[PDB]
Amino acid sequence: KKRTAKKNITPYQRGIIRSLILTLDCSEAMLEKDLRPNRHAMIIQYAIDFVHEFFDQNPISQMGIIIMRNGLAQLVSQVSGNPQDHIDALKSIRKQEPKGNPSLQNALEMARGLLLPVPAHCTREVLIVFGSLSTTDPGDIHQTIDSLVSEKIRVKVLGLSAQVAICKELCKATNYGDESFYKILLDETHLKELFNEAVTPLPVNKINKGFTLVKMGFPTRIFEDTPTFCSCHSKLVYGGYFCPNCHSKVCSLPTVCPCCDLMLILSTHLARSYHHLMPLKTFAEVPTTEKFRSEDCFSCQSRFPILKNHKNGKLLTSSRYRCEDCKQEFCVDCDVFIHEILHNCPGCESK
Amino acid sequence: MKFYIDDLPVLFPYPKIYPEQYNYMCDIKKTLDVGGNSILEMPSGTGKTVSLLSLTIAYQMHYPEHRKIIYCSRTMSEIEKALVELENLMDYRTKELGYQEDFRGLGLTSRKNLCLHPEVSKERKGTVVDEKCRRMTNGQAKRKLEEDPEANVELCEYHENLYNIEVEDYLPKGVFSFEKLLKYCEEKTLCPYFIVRRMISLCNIIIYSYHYLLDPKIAERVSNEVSKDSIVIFDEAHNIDNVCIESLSLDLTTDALRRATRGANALDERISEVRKVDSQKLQDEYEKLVQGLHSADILTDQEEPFVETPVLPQDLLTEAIPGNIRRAEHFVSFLKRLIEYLKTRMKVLHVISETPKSFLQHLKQLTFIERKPLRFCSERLSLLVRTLEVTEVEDFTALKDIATFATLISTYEEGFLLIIEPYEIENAAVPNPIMRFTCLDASIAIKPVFERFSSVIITSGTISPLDMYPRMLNFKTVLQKSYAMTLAKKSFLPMIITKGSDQVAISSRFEIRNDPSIVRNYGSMLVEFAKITPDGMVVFFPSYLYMESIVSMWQTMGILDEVWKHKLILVETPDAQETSLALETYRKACSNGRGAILLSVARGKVSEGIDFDHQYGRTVLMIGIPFQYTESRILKARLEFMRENYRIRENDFLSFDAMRHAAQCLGRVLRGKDDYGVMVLADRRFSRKRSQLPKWIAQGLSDADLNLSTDMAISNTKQFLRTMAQPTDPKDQEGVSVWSYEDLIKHQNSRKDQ
Amino acid sequence: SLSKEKLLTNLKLQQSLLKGNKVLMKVFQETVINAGLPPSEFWSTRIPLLRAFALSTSQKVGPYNVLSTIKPVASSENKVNVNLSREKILNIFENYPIVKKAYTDNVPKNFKEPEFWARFFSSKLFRKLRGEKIMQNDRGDVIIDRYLTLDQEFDRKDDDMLLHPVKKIIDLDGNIQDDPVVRGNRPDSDGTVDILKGMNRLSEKMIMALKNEYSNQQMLQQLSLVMDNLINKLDLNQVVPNNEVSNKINKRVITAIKINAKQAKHNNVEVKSTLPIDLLESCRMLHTTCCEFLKHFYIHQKQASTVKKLYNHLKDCIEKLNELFQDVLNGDGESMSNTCTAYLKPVLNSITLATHKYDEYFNEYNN
Ligand code: SF4
Ligand SMILES: [Zn+2]
Ligand SMILES: [Zn+2]
Ligand SMILES: [Zn+2]
Ligand SMILES: [Zn+2]
Repeated sequence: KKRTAKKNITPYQRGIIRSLILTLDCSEAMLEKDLRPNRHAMIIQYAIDFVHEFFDQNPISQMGIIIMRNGLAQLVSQVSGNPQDHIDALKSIRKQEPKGNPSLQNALEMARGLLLPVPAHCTREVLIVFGSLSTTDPGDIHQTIDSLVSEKIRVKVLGLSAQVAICKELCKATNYGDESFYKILLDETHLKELFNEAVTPLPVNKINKGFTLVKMGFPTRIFEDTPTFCSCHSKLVYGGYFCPNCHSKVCSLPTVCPCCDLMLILSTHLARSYHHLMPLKTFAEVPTTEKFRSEDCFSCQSRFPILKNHKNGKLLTSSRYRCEDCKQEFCVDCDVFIHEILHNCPGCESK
Repeated sequence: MKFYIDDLPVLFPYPKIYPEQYNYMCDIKKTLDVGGNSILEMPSGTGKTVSLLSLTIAYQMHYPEHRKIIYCSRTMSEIEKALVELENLMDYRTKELGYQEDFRGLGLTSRKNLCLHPEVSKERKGTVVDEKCRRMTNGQAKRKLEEDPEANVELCEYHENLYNIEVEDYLPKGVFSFEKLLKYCEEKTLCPYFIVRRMISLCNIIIYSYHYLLDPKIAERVSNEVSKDSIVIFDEAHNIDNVCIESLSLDLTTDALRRATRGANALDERISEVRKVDSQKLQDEYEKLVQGLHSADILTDQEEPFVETPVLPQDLLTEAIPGNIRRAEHFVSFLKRLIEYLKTRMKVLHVISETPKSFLQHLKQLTFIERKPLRFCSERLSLLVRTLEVTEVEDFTALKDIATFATLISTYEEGFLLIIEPYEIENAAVPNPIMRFTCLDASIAIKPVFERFSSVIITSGTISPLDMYPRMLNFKTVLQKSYAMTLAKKSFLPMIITKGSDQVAISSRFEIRNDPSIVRNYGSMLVEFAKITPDGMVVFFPSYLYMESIVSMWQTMGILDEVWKHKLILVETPDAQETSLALETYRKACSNGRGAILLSVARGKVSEGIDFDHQYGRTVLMIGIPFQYTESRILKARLEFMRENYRIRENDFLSFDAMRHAAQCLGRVLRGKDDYGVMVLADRRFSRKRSQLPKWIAQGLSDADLNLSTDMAISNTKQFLRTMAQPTDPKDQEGVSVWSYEDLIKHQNSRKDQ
Repeated sequence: SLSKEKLLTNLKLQQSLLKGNKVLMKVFQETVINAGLPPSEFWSTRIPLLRAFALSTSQKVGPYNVLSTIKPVASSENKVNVNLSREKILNIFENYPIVKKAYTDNVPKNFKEPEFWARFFSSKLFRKLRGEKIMQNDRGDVIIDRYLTLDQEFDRKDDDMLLHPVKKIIDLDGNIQDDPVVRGNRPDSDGTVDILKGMNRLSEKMIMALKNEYSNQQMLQQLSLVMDNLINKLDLNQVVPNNEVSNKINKRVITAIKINAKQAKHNNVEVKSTLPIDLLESCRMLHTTCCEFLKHFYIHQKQASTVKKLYNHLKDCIEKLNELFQDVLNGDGESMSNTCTAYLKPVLNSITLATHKYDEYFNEYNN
């Protein structure tokens, strides 16, 4: 009795840069009573969580937020790389209440307009949190979908408790045909993990596309305190960074230089990327009676191994889920922790 | 794939397979081995058409004998369905084999949907278009044109180009579906109708509606070249008997009788003027009568036959003169007496029904006109008109109506039954007496084909029970098998919503009327479904008047406003054209964003042939259970015949018919196994019928889902929709219910050869 | 729909956006009204804002519900201008030409606000929607009745304009009866059929308005063993564990640490002349955007003359700020002038470096 992914078969490519434009759904449907406060409040709360998470794991991307009220798509946060703006925008929205019908077509068109400036190496995306069971379009939709797939704009949507044919067509269409991206939910926890899996970059099997070197430079922190002075918000700020080339102060960020317009990063962002590129082989669960290995943990020192012949208890299993390449044991907690938070396998590091 | 049936290469066009399809192939081949009928209920959830055509094509192209295949789908809609699917099969077969095709297979419907002549086809009523094409290209107007080059005679000229090139040869090589046929024959400016009609002598496999098989008035040109031995397939055969009956019944209304009076007067004028001009030809035709039935030009008619032969195809016809009727004026007088007797018998006070023999004797009493002369009236009138070469038929439509009536009532006996209803009680006490005439025994119309052909099939996704048909149609079978939907998942949720929120038994049985409890209950049901299901929903009211009243007074309430707020409404209306338009907009909306509701009638045209795929149908309904006896006693009379002739009681037959139509409605909402969809019902009486349903429906209908209230219904369907939405694709449980490419069938059942 | 030159030339749109933000109009004018920048390039920086605004604008709402609803979901507020009054009426107009025409014709006289809509209730909301009123309130008068008569045949001709030759899968027409010439029976009471045709017609009109598309080793082990022994050799006198040993060494360690504590403490994680502070802030924003345009252009490249104009302007700005510092030192004295110089040091350095870099590149190109 195990619930594990068999194997990862695109551990070669992902979209590391991103520009994901999450589009919420604020329309009369979202006011029904299936999720604890409503659909809407729970949705926005989880949206905040996802914003934090996504801007953590992909700390070099941008993001924009879009609502769908009264059949209109009203941008509530410009495509920007500072999580706090989007966070505040969502805060503001959550106190406002939905109305009108969701105009999927308008939101789609607004996005396609929005992502034009994003350069070729950056990758586009949208994430429709579609909640209702209808749309209300002021135009042909398949027209838009065709324009989309022409502009190389992958789309993933998370329907609420139903399946809508057009959305299924939409996901199947933009994502190079390979349909896996219209996942819809059946529980709140399912919803949390839905957003979580939306956080990561997105491979399926990438067509051979243009791969391009991108100019960027790293800043150096500043020293003085009273000389507070800023060139990205025109304030007094007690000390920040210096563009190596533009050579002007910039308040703390991985932002783009507001003088000479080149990307700024430290490295730790690149480190996050590295973590996403080449993950580990999924740790194997050791055979119950065939292990005969050390009775402890390895990374930690846990005493949860077996019980040695106990009718049904020992017949159950032997908590020895052990990674492959280092071939050392690890208790369940250690394996969960390694594969979730820190991806340097303890033993596999040491040799 | 290319597997074997122990002798037969099978070029099944798909990599996958289905298990039930494989059983279907095995059993249908087993049937074709040994001459039988062997009705077979294969759920429409699979592809019955692909299995049928693949196996039969392979059989015909592998053995050397059964060179021809006849496929009778119920309506031209399913005709072109079979055609397009067959075309795809053929392309696959060539692709896998190269070119070993030499194959032609053609659809065959009618002029109205085929005549390409612009002005001609601009006409609406099919009869008129038929007449126009007849005149424009007849054996006579051509002579008028050629001998007398003049503006009087024109021509489609499509018939002419056919005469030039097509009747030496055939269309290139394709199994032309009507889209392809129309495009091509428009390019090469041909007349598709005559093309296929003449082509019948060469098509390897033919597809045509039931009427062309059973309606004797058009099932005349059956040229035993067509089969003489062929393998014959009835797809969607659950509505056979009613097709037979409707092919043999007949209506009469005093107004048409007066029309016939006018036509007879016009006939007197025509005969007067022509005999003033030319009568020697009329005497020549008298001689051609006195020699015999004039088959030399009453039958050897490339374009002539005017009044069809409503009697069975010439079996029940004599060949001598109609005695005194040889005189045209005599014949007109005969029809005069006939129509007047019909009028006076029509003025009868109240309902009266008689055997044809009884009515015949009564007429003899009032006017001693004998049966034998009477029978010949049809061809007599027709060839007389040909001798008259009239310029129009509209004046003679009532005349041919009366000719048909005379021929029928003078030919058959002890199976039919007259009835003279003086009015329509729905607007009772008004002048509208109808001389309704109908058959009772469905077997009469079929009997000739079961006599002619040897190996026949019966197939539908709905037939049940599989014994009523041997009873009614009186035919011998071999394999009466039903197939079970082996599914690795639920895939659809039959329910029986007997009690609304008020926990009150509901139906349409009470009346055809209002009872605001029932109305509000149904409206609540409909609107909550409209809230819950995604795009695409259907309903099936039991009868049209029912829908009219119900929706009218739904609009009375605000109920329709809510469903408007969610989805689209697309009603079903009697005119076919507007119906088609509405239906296509329904499809266009379903595949678009906005959900759309189409509400139609179970007995109606919509359920007959239209299909409802994944998107286009999620949650059918059955508001009430369809029953007929709302109207008058023709069903009562037929049921009387049923009870006396077959050991079947009234309510048994009525329930059987109702569940027949219910299953036919329900089966439409699935196409493959990837599809899915709720299939609710709604009435108290449904709960006890759970066994009448076809097997594969019954399996999914567990016991616990009976007489559910609307509320638990909504709960369950919500859970369903969510669960099915999941990508539950283990793909290893699908090795159980898909029998993957070339192997799992091979392995599994080559071992199961036990 | 949105193009770089299009937004560049969308002068009315640009001025609308000027009205959009006080900060925007301020920076723009001080880049313009101060004899500074042509608006063209100024927007050439700000293009995404323009695109966003434009899209946020021309956003036609759907037809659909509200369109319909405007006949169904709108049966209560018999008061004055109800919900979405102008919005609802325009939805009506796009939804039904007849009402728009009647209202227009009844502008010069007979106000369509109260009395127009009152009579409209009866006339239309009986005509459309529910059953034939026929009797009862037949207020459908004058323009109402006229438009009724019109709309009849109008919807007729529309329906006429709707008939496609539907693809022969669905063709119920050719499907029914147009195979044979048969004789059946039929038995399954006027009005309301029109209701059904009404809903069909409404829906189809809606959909069509949407299809329109509008040492190592040895010594290593040796020392190791030595230590191992020493350990094993009792020892480990934690008393002897240094404590601090040399009081001097101890002191030195403390010195190092207090030095570092002081230095890192110097990190205290408020200008005087608020008006001059704001003025200097404006100057910084100005010089920042000016340099922004250069460091765009000086990188990118054939518009050399544009770069020349930018460079001359930037040198002018540098001299301007030099004079600004001179005036600040003159008036505010030194301490305030010192604070200003501190506030402007980074930007000043950046622009000076840009000037020097341009001078170097210009010398390289010339020599
Ligand atoms: S078959 Fe030819 S002549 Fe006859 S109706 Fe069709 S197009 Fe006209
Ligand atoms: Zn700043
Ligand atoms: Zn810079
Ligand atoms: Zn551990
Ligand atoms: Zn390891």
